Amino acid sequence: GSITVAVLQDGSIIPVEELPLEKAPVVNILRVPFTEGLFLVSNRGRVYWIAGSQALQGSKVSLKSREEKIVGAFIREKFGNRLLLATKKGYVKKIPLAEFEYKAQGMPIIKLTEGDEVVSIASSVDETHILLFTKKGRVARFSVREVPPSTPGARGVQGIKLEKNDETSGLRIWNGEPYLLVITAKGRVKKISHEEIPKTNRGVKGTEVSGTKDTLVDLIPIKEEVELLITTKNGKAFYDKINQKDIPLSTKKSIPRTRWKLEDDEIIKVVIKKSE
Repeated sequence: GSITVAVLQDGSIIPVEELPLEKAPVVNILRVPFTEGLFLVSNRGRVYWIAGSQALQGSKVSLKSREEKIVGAFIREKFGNRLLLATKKGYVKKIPLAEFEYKAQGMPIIKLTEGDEVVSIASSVDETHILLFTKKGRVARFSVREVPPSTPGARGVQGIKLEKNDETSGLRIWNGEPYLLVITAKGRVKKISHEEIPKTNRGVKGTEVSGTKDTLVDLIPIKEEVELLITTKNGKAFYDKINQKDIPLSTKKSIPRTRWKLEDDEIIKVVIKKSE
């Protein structure tokens, strides 16, 4: 069979209908078949995994480091053969799953420079662009081939040159989609053409797109319609369906408008659940 679980930032894995009132924020919600592997990647670049009904009924992975938190989760058998990691300081690494899958709990898969941490992960897709974006709204866009595949001990490569006081927020794969949805932490959104962001080599300063001082939390490619799971600092996890027609076309200069009314709450993760 299968069980649908929430994965939380503290390494908890809990059936979604059994989430308690007091909890760490949600990272993802996944329907996990009992025969498949659920993988968690932390901000320290460490990998954890569980499988089977007993574990899915309730678990908490034993993190290896003080202040470690989970920054992504995926089902192996529903993921690509290469993993991308993005770091706070603007590094990006590409590593085949075969290098680390189903090995010791807590295995490190990226050498992190001083003060750095993994902020996000993605399933790599060949012949696409990486969009690597910052809290203050800069986006570097470059071919996925500029990040060579490597083995666990590698650092990866500099994807974006950060201005002082900025940090990398996340990474997305772009594969032909006409538009991007800019999503800010306070629930504001705008739709822009992908052409607003020129493709360059890696390591550039990037193009300003957010149009606000509010933190840029994601940049969602869209062709006609996406469905998104959105999670927040105060413990929400909600689902929304967005057709590109229902958002006016705005440019990289436009101020994003409120879509989700979240008061003192903030969005921390967006997960693409459907895209057509």
